[PDB]
Amino acid sequence: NVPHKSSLPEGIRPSTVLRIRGLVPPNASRFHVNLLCGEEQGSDAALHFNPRLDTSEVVFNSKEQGSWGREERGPGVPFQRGQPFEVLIIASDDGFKAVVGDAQYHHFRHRLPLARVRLVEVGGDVQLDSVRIF
Amino acid sequence: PHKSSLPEGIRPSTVLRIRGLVPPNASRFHVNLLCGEEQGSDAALHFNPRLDTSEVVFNSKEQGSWGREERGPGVPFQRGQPFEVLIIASDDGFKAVVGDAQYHHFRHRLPLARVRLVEVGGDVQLDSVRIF
Repeated sequence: NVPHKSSLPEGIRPSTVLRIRGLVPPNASRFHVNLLCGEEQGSDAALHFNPRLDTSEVVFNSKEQGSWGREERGPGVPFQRGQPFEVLIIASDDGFKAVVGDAQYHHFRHRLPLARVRLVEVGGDVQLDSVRIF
Repeated sequence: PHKSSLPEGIRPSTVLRIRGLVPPNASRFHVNLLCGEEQGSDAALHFNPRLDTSEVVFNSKEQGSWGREERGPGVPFQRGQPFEVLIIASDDGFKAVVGDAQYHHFRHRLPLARVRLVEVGGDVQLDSVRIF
């Protein structure tokens, strides 16, 4: 399953929807969904979606030229060890809408131009069902 | 006969998630994006899967009259089986997603800023409708 990579050579425009489905395994610690600007190592991360079950948090951040931005946090962790999940990452002109389950979870304002995203990466302690880009 | 009101309309990058299942002896159902609460109001999108004819019709009703019909490949709705529909609004049009693949791209004919209501009716058992 992981590390899972979906290459977007043409990039993603606004109104693109990332649908991520999978299971949070028993004893999971944390996993991540990255929107990177390239296939190379250390590429700029327009979005770092990092649910942390060991600390019961979800961290949002970006990375530009090796430096991490300031972390944002959503209301609690909407994931459970031993439970499946469905995440929507909806890219708008203003930013990324993160939907978990049946409710909007957090809006991450754009820190990098959306037109730079060219890679979706899923890693960490997660057993992926499917990654689909609409 | 389910309706969902939208007072401030829908901006681009709006997602409409529809979940449900078609009855075993069902023919056709629809999802409409109307321009107001009034009856017979203009429709920016008409999403009408046709199971008896094995087709899916896209159209728009303007000034009371229907426009030129568009049709998607085949029908991704099997009788007696559940489904999940996404209608994604962009600057260019509506991306209709069925299942795990994009089914059709309906380019805007009416201004998106006019959509004020989402109505789902016909031969469909509606389980949940969410707007993100």
